This record gives sequence, C-alpha cells and structure tokens, in this order.
Amino acid sequence: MYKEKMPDSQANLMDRLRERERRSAALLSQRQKRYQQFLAMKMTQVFDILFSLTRGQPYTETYLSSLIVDSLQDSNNPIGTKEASEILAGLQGILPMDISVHQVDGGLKVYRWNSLDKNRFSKLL
Amino acid sequence: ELGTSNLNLDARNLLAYKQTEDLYHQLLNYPQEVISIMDQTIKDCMVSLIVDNNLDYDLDEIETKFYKVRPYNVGSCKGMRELNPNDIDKLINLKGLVLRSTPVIPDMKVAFFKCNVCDHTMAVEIDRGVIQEPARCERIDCNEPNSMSLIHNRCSFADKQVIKLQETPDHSISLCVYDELVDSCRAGDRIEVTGTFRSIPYKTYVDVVHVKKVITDQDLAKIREVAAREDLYSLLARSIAPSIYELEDVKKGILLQLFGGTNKTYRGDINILLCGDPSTSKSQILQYVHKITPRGVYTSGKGSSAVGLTAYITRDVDTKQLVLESGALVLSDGGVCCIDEFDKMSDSTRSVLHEVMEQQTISIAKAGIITTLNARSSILASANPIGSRYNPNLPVTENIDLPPPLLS
Amino acid sequence: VKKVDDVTGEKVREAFEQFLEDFSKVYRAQIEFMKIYDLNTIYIDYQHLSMRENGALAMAISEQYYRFLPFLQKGLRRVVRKYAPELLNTSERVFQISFFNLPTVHRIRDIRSEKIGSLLSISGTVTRTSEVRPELYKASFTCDMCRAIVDNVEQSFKYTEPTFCPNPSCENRAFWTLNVTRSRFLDWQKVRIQENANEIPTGSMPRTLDVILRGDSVERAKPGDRCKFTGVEIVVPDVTQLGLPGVKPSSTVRDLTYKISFLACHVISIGDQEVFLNSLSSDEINELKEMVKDEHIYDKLVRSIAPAVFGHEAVKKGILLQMLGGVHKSTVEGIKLRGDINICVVGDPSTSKSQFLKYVVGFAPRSVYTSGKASSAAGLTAAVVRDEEGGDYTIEAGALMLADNGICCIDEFDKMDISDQVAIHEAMEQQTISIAKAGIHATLNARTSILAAANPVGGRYNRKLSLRGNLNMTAPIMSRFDLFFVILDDCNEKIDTELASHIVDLHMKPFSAEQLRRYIKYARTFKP
Amino acid sequence: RVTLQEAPGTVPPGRLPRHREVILLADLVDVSKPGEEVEVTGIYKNNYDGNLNAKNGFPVFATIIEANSIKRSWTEEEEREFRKISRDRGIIDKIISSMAPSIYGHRDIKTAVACSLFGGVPKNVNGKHSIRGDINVLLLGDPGTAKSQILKYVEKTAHRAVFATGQGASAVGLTASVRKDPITKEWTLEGGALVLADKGVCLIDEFDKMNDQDRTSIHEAMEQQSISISKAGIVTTLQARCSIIAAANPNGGRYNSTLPLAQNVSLTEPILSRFDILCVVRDLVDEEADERLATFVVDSHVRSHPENARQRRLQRQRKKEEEISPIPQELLMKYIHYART
Ligand SMILES: Nc1ncnc2c1ncn2[C@@H]1O[C@H](COP(=O)(O)OP(=O)(O)O)[C@@H](O)[C@H]1O
Ligand SMILES: Nc1ncnc2c1ncn2[C@@H]1O[C@H](COP(=O)(O)OP(=O)(O)O)[C@@H](O)[C@H]1O
Ligand SMILES: Nc1ncnc2c1ncn2[C@@H]1O[C@H](COP(=O)(O)OP(=O)(O)O)[C@@H](O)[C@H]1O
Ligand SMILES: [Zn+2]
Ligand SMILES: [Zn+2]
Repeated sequence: MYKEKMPDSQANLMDRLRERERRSAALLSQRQKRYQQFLAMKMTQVFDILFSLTRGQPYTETYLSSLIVDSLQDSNNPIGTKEASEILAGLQGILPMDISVHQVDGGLKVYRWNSLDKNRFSKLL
Repeated sequence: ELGTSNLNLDARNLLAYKQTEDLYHQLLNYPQEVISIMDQTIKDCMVSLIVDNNLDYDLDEIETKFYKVRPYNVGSCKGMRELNPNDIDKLINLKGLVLRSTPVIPDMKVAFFKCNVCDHTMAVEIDRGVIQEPARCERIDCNEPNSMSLIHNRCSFADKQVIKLQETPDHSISLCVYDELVDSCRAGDRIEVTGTFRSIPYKTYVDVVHVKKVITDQDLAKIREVAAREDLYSLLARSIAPSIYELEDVKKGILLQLFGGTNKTYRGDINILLCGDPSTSKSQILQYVHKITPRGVYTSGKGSSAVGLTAYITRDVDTKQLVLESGALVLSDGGVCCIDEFDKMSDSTRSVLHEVMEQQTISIAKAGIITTLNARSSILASANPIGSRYNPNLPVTENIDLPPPLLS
Repeated sequence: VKKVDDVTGEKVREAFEQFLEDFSKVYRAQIEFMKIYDLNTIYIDYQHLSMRENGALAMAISEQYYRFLPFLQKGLRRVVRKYAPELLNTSERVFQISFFNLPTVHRIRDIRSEKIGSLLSISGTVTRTSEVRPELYKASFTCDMCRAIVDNVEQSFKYTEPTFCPNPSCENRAFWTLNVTRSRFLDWQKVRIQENANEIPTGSMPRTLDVILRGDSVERAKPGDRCKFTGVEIVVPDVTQLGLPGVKPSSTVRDLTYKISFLACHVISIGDQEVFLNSLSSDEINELKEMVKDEHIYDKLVRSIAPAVFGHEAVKKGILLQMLGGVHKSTVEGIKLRGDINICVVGDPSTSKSQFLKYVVGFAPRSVYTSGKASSAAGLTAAVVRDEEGGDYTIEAGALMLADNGICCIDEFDKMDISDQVAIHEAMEQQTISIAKAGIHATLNARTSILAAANPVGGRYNRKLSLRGNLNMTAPIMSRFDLFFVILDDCNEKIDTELASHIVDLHMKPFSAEQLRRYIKYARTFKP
Repeated sequence: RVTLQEAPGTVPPGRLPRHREVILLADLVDVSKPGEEVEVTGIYKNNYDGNLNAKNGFPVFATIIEANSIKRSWTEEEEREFRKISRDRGIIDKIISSMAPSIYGHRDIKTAVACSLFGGVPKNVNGKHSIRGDINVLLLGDPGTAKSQILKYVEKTAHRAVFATGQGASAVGLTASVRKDPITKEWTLEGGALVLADKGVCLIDEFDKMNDQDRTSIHEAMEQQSISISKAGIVTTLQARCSIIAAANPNGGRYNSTLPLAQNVSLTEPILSRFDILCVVRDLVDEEADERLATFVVDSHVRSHPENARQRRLQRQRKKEEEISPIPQELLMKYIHYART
C-alpha cells in the first residue's frame, strides 16, 4: 500500500542507486553461475539415459538432445533443448577420459561411451 | 577414422574412369556379389590399414562386425516403363518423390529353439528365407523327436520398411528399405534411387541399395555476359515473352515472382494479382508461365475446391497413421503455381489462403484427424474486374471482388 | 535326466536375492506391507535396482529383461516364503513385479527391432482403451486316459497343452482336461496410445501403437491422458502383412508374420505446495525462486510472452493470466466452480494475432491449434466412432479433449459456423462434455481454456460505428469470455516508424522461454 | 442373458458406464425389463473360452455373473426422524429454502425445482386413463443467471438423473438405439437417456440450440412418459417416466421485455405446452439487487473454497450446511425418496 510515506533521505539517494547499479553486475554473474551449477548438476540424472539403453554408436548430438528433452526431465522441472545441447556438450568436458567427440562435417556425432563409475566425478563441480 | 559401419561410394567415379564403366556393364546383372566381396574387402582394408600399416590399433570391434558399401551416383538406366523382364534383378538408377512410409516391420534373421523336455537351446539362422525345424534334441542323452520348440521373443529381427515413391522415369513405385535405411526417408523427401528393379513370383518394386536426399564453365561465361550487359532488365523484358508486347513492369513483376526472395527462419513467396481489363493477354502469359518455370501446377479458381487445393486426409488400416492425398496447392510445394479465375474461387477455398499466405501451413481438425501440413508455394493470380470492364468512376478497392483481408 | 541350467540366470538370481536382503530393508517392509494389506504386486525403482554392482546388475537385467524374468520371480518368491509365507496362501502362489522410474523415455517415433526384449519406458497420449479381462497366466490340466493331474502349465503368449502324461504308465498326449479351479488367472487390458503432438513436426503425421496392461496396473489409463508406461517390447503375430512386396520367409508350409507391440507393467500419468517443493534440489529451488520472490516479476513476465510480436501489451497480460487459470472449487452443496479463463481477441487483418496463437501452441505444455473453417463440432468436442474388438461405439478425443488441463487455440473465430460454435459452450463454462448419441451416455472432463482470434464483420474496423455493431458475436458467447480485446491501428507516424523498424529486423536478424514453464509448474499450485 | 449397467447417478466423474453380463437360469428369466433397477446375488465365474486366445494377444477370457436370486425398506430410526421434521410448522418454506442454497434469489424458480423433485401423483385414473405425475420445468432467461448450474444440482439431488446437452445429443441417442445380438444375431434395442431416467429426471441444457429433429423426439416423452419406436422390425414401446428440466436462451441472446414470450424464443406453442412451469429470468440492473446478490456470491466462493478425522471433518461440512440450509442435505435426499415412495 502507501507504505513509502516518509523516507526523507538526504542527497544519498544518488548513492542509493550506486548500490543498485554497481553491484548488479556481480549478481548477474552469480545468476549465470547458478545456471552453470543448475546444468552441471542435471547431468548426474542424464547419463543414466545413455548408460541404460544405448550401446550402438550412430547417434548424432541432434537426436540425443531431442531425447534429453521429452524424457525423464519432462517432469516437475522441464529442461530446454538448447540447455540439453549444453548438458550433452558438458559431458565431454567434465569427462574427457571416456568421451571424445569431434565435428564431422556439420554438427556433432556421439559414440558408445566406455563408461565408469557414473557419478564419482561430480566432485569437480 | 570413422566409427561408421558402411561407405556411400562416390559412384560417379565409375563413369569418370575407363575400366570402371566396363565393370558397370559387367556388374549390371551381378551387383550383390561384388558388394559382398567389398564388405570383406572393406574389413580387410581396415585391418590392413590399422595393424598391417601399423597406423592404428583399435581393430577388435571392426574385425568382428560386418560392413557394407553403397554406390550412389551410378549412371541411370533407360527409365522404369522401358525396362524388360530380363532387366529384372539388374542394377538401376531412378528418381522420384517420397509420399508415404510404413511403420517398422521386423523380419526373422535368427531362430531360437529350446528343447521342451530338457531345456537345451539351439541357435538356428535363416538362409534364403527358409526356416529349418530341428527334428530331435541334439543332446546325447535327450533325443526326443520334435522336442524342439520356438520362443518368439528370444529371436533376433531386422527392420523392414516400405516407403512409397512417386517415380518420374529418366508413375509411383512402392520402394523397399532395410536395416539403417528405414525411417531415413520420410514423407515429402526429394529422392534419387540407386537400387534393384524387382518383380518376383510380380509386383513392381525396388530393393533400394542407396538413396539420395536431394552445366559447364562456358555456361558461366554465358551467364556473366548477360549479367554484365547494361540492358539486362531491358533484355529480359524483351526476351521473356515474345508474344506479349511491351508491359515492362508486368515483365518485371512475374519475373521477380520466379526469382523469389530469400528464405529464412520468413519466406520469399511473392504473389501477384492481375487486375487487368478482361481482354489483355494474361491467360496467354500464365499459360506460358506454367511451361517456362520449373515444373509447377496450373490451376483455375473456378475449377478448384478446398479439397482440390489442399488435400484429402484419411487413416489407413495397414499403416496405422495418417495418409495424405495431395491437392493442387500442396503439389506445388517449393515451386510456383498459377491460379486463374481467382475472383471465382469459393469462399471456403478462399479461407484456406489466409493461413497459406501467412504461415504457408494448413491446419486441419476434423473427425478423427488433427494435423497440420505445409504448402510453401508461390501464387500467380489473375482476376477480371467486377462487371464487363474496369470502371474507374468507382474506387479501385470497389472494382475488385476481394475482401480487404485477402486483398491486402 | 538333468535339464540345462542357465549359469547367467543363476548368477543374476543370486545377486537378486542378495540385493533384496541388503538394500536399505525397505523392500522387505514393503513385502510385509503387502502381507498386511493383501497386495499382489511389488514395485521396484529402477534407480534403486541400478545402485548395486555400479548398476551392472540392472544393465544385464535391462537389455535382456524378457529372458531373465523367471529368475527374479524365483528370487523374490523364495524370499516371501522366508519372511511372509501367508502370501503363498489362498482362501496359489500369484506374484508380480512392476518396475518404474526409468531414465530414458523413448518415443513412438523411435521404435527399433533392436529394442525387442529390452526394458524401456515410453510416453504417449491415450486414444482408446479396452475393457479389463482375465488372462490365463498359469493353467493346469488333468489327464484323459488316466486321471493324473498336471500342474504349473504355463501359457507363454499362446495356448499350450501339456506335451506328455508325466507317468510312464499312461500314453496320453494332445488330449487334456482343463482345470478352472486349481488354475490361476490375472487381469489384462489393452491401451491404444498415440504419439504426442509436440513430437511430430509440421506436415508429419502421428504414429499409433497398442500397449498391453496386466495386473493391478489396469484401468489406470483414461482417454485423453498423457500416460507413461514401463515394460518390455514383445512381438506378436500379425495378419495384415499379406500382399506386401518383397520375399517373405516361410517355415517348413507355415507363416511367420510379426508386428511390434509393447508390454507395460507400470502405469503413471503426468500431472500441495510442500509435495511439489521437496521433489526439486536446492539449485532447482533457487532457480524457480528467483522468478517468484522478486518485486517486479508480474511486470517482467508480461514482457516475456511472444517477444517477436511488437506492442499489444494488453494481450500479453491477458494470455499470461489465462495461462494461470483460477482455483477450481466444489460447493458444500455439490456444485463445482470453473477455474479456467476464456479469452477472445479481435483486430484488423494487419494486426498480428495469429502469431499469438502460434506462440501459445508452441509454448504451452498441452495445446492444440486449429482454424475456424477447418474445424467442426465433432472434431472439436468428441468423436463417436465404432470400436474394434466389438460391435459397440467408443469415444475418440476431439480437439477440446486433447490438451485437457491446457489451452486450446482457434484461429479466425468469426469464420466458424454458429451451429458448430454452439458445441464449445458447455466446455467453456462447465468444463465438461455431455454426450447422448447411439449407446454412449458418459460425461467427459473438458477443463480447457479456449483462446480465439477473429476479425470484424467488415474486414476493417468500421470506426464510424461503435463496438456494439462491428462484431457478429452474439450476447451468450461474448458473456463467457472473461477477457475481450479489440485492438485497432492508426496512421500515427511515431508508432509506424518504430513498428516498421523492428518488423524489418525480423527479416534482417528478462526471463527465457524455458523459464516460464518452470515458473508456471509451480504457480499453478497456490490456491488463494 | 441380461446386461447390468451402473446407476446413472453413480458413474464416477469422467468415465464411460461400466457394465457386466448376468446369466439368468432356472425360471429367473423375465424378472426385470429395460429401465428397471435391480439388485442381484450370484456367482462370479469365467466362461469365455474360445478364439479370444488367438484373435487377441495371449490367452484371455471374459467374466460373467450366474445369478441365483434377484430383487428389484426403511428402518424405524429413519421414519421416526422424518416425522420430527414433518410436524414442524410451515415445512414448505424449509424445503424451498434448501433447494441449492448456494444460489441467491430466484425463489419463484427454486420452488419449481422443489416441486419437480417431489413430483405429483401419476394418477392412472380407473386404469383406462392415464395422466403424468412429474412436473416439467423450463428455465429461460439471459446469460449469467444460473439456468444451467441448477441442472447441475438436480443431477446430484434426485435419485436418478440423466444429463444431456442440446447439440451434443442425437435423436437416436435419447430415445432408443438399434443393435444386433452378438449371440443370437437378432435385432435388439438399447435404451437411451430417457429410458435410463425412468422414475427419475431428465436434464437438458441449451434446449433451444439443438437441431429441430433432435428436439422433436422429446414430444412423446413429456406427455406419454414412453418411447415409441419402429425400426428394423422392432415395434414396441418403453417406459420413460421422467420429468424434464430444460434450460434455453432467447433469440439474440438477450430477452426483449417489450415483446411476448412466444416471440422471444424460436420454440412454439406445442413445445411450450408440454411444460408446467416456465421461469422467465430478467437480468435487469439495480444497485440494491446487485449488492444483495454479489455479497451472497462473494461469500459462496469463501465457503466452497477448500479451508477420528473423518468425524471431525464431517462435522465441519454439516456445520456449513447449517449456515446456509435449514435441512441437512443428506436427509433431504432421503426425505424426497421417502415422500416419493
Ligand atoms: N497485348 C496482347 N498481346 C498479345 N495478344 C493479345 C494482347 N491483348 C489481347 N490479345 C489476344 O486477345 C485474346 C484474349 O486472350 P486473353 O486476354 O489472354 O484472355 P481472355 O480471353 O480471358 O481475355 C488472346 O487470344 C490474345 O492473343
Ligand atoms: N507487432 C508486430 N510484430 C511483429 N510482426 C507483426 C506485428 N504486427 C503485424 N506483424 C506482421 O504482419 C502480419 C499480420 O498478419 P496477421 O494479422 O497475423 O494475419 P491474420 O489476420 O490471418 O492472422 C504478420 O505476418 C506479422 O508478421
Ligand atoms: N442467482 C445466482 N446466484 C448465484 N450465482 C449465480 C446466480 N446466477 C448466476 N450465477 C453464477 O453465474 C454462472 C452461471 O452459469 P450458467 O448456469 O451456465 O449460466 P446460464 O444461465 O447462461 O446457463 C454460475 O457459475 C453461477 O455461479
Ligand atoms: Zn533335449
Ligand atoms: Zn495319463
């Protein structure tokens, strides 16, 4: 309601918006960092899809990212297609030992994972 | 380097070399044998390049597995209807448009038999489409005759799919695909066929071996000469329609329709209305346009309907998914269509154009069917004025029998 | 006479029983729970199965599930005699296992013959269902020559008489008497699911599949629902393969036709604050929180509806409110109150309104797009179609039944016939469909928020007249629309210069579109 | 062989009517006829053995009930409790005030609902003459006057109620349908909405907007309480004793108070003649009328909104019934049933 009746501040109101302005950059980076943590944690419940029912290796990343979505993530917390690409692209980076994907002519192709202890490497987060 | 299981051989190299063409004529009646030899050759070539050349060491999966080879640009034959009973089982090359796809149909490759009295299991594989039932259990002790039983869901199967193609010889032919070639061809795909013409005791079909999903430098010199000359636009108008005199802007108009804009994802399907007097050669144009342009469809608004333009869609018992009978408008997908008598088109049919000229799609939701299509095309429209002649004493928007939503 | 032993199966069952005795013993508490409540089927989470031997136990169980099933059945039903023998009693040893919570959710688009015999989970919209029936899970026979009895006569996917009389003193074969009391039967149901609308690209067509349900998992499938199944793929003989091209194998003559089907053992349907909150991690919680606990979120989200469309800031509020429909209430008297919101939009043929419908149908969790002239009464509400496996009719989900608990979109509303505009009326307010046509008398849930677009009667807005005369929509339909917008265009230079500036940018080229669905999946819970 | 179907008021929300098959043997035949409601005791057995094992995947059967005895009833605690309320002075205004209490006003309409639920006496005068007993009601008026939600209340209150919608109902689907027997291959008839509602009520919404032919078949039911059919060699008449409550809209969607009713609607004198009570509704504007109605509705959404646990919460529900109704609703349903019997 009409709560802001008497905030009779001095000329510090200019300094008031410095706090609004000068600190907003760090919070935006933190929100960016949270999404990275948001993505870097979802991959834990993603590689179980790969480990469970795919052992042949004709799959390109376009098909798999279209199956990261419309999948177990199609739940109380859906995920985006471009995020799914970021999810699948992060797997090689976080696990270089078992995944080595290279550009073929256009796009990426995904091969049969060698696989290990599926989630012990999450300590890198 | 590739983790693939096959190679799409650049078969145009066969006509680019002398001895290969001689092989082609020899291979015209025996394509299977060489491909089977090439499979072992590919594995041997892999093994020789990996470990014999000592350039690699990952060989285990390749050595055990099986490969294939697919020539894709072999010289075309004399067309479909020109083939002969002896041309059956010969390698051919054809082209066409895919219309419909059947669902995944598995076929037997390995049969799993278990002895019903002693649980012994045998692995039986089919050769040349023959199932051989074991007569007795192979164990030394258990030898009961006819004891072997078949378990349906312990066998091994391979994908078999029937894809329907509208073939234009160098009529529609029902193609066939197997293994990884299934579901690689989907409705509306532009297709060139490299396979085997087949008719067996007799229906005409092609066992597709490979499928293709799709001039001189002197011509480039010829193009640049017209491209460089200053009378380019003047020459084009002077040369496009010899029968039609002058009409510089009309020459520029329809020509820009054929050039079209750029397509981004926003299409360049330019559409034109000829509001001319009902005696100026405009049918003489659009009849001529239908021929000169890359092959489209000639339609009349008076003689067309919403079903006639769009489609008739129904279910199929065998395929268990929707099938389409393409109308006039859909058949012009990606090309140019001419709609004469546009002023005489039925109101229900005219309602279709609204979504066509805004999204190039058509959405249908009727009894048992709910789906959307795509009909990206260019429209050339000619319309006589209201009455026997144009009446400039009335506003132009009143001389045209089209609503503002459609006229805009 | 010793029969062949499956050493891999014995290893699996030994690992199976060891897993049962060690998992913490919540599953044994469930076993005791079944004995207390007289239950038939035990349920096991796949991720619980996949956290032993680094999940390698699940992998062997998964890819060859149909083979290894009896070993797990023996593995458990030995344990039940170890700790709950009363479940073996009758007034006999019926026992079932139903897995769930698979990581992968394959589409009807993605059926391959390689998947036959493996464990997989799929999701598809239901179109028809069958009535429940008993299935002869295990039978027993008594001899005809002598009067010996044969028990545990399993019927694996076919009728199968015993192949011999066990006593050598008798020679009976292919002549048996079927017991109907010592024998056992189990529930059975067929579900005809359909590929989801969001799976099939434009121009492509939806695939169809038939799914089998057995056990207590039956009847948890209702038409129009987005169900989710878990089970294994199994092929069954087919009769429509005749006449196809290509060489067909033969048995020797006997035929060997097949068609693909999927067998499901578990059923669940995709959809109270604290129930929802605990299902998300802190990072998920914080990400969803940043869209709720910010002082300007209602201002922000309006500007995040169809960002390509310029202006029309009122419709961006209206649709956003329609996307968060109000609280459904039931009277203490028994009457129910609507919670969903209907919206209509009218503008000149230049004002982009179809773009809003395209955005809604491309963004909403469940949504259907249709056109005025193309649609019809039966296609919108309900389809009376003759059903298979019987001579009686069965409903087929119309446009409104699809995307139930969602948003339904209709374009060019003024072009619709009055006689087939009438059929939407009951669904707009009572959120139900009433049918009395040829032996069908049910009332169907139709909780849908109708969104419509239309143009004035004169094409352009006749600005000489008033709002009363430019619309052909009668009083009843106008009253039902909670919001009603008429947007107009003028020759204001300051607006057209900006309008032309950015529409060209389309051809030149706050919260993300994925964020809005995450927010809405939380907001829909509050009931002020 | 006789088919039993769930009672019309007992079908769970959003499902087709579940139904089974019953086997009548040994002089148990002809105990019931279409439209009758019966209770039967029998043996639950399976007998469908045949091509079902192969024509459908895997061996399955179907279930039947072999009927042993069948019956087509009040304790003292009920009747003795009724007579306490019965002796209350001026009971008529108590019942009327309890007709859908969460709707403000419309008392001269609620009385029509109250009178139709109790019905009259179906006087079969001297046998040779017959007169219908149930009261027919037509609700007509402007949108936003709860002409439909009342019909969503009569369904939940009357013993047997069948609900229908104008354009969603067909002539065959209301009166009767034609089928072929799956066992004897003979022409058989199946009852419709009116046949189901025998000794009950039929509720039609948007009565005007349906096509003329669908509206035409109603004529016989509203006076004869029967369905007469002649199709595919079937010549018979069924029992359709049910009151009809119909909601409609005037021509143009608004009621023209300056014109007669016969001119305000697309119907005609015949169709209007079969009705007993017509409830014309005007949505006229007035601040005092609006303040009373709005302050009632705004409180209705306060209470209908959510917020020995069984006993404690059941106490809360009847507490709110006392807030708005002089009669507990469960008793009133029984009280109507007792009065009708
Ligand atoms: N400018 C022109 N150039 C060539 N032919 C013309 C011209 N104007 C009229 N004609 C002739 O007049 C006849 C009328 O044909 P056209 O105008 O194309 O269609 P319509 O008969 O419907 O008016 C044609 O045969 C055409 O040859
Ligand atoms: N505010 C806007 N932002 C972006 N594009 C617009 C806007 N207004 C109009 N347009 C463009 O103008 C066209 C208007 O067509 P539309 O009004 O959707 O036709 P219809 O009446 O058939 O729905 C659209 O294709 C759209 O691209
Ligand atoms: N007299 C009233 N008292 C309380 N609520 C009412 C009244 N009249 C109308 N309403 C409200 O308006 C809505 C009318 O719905 P409906 O019965 O479909 O209207 P119609 O009369 O057009 O059939 C109901 O949801 C109801 O809550
Ligand atoms: Zn043996
Ligand atoms: Zn015997």
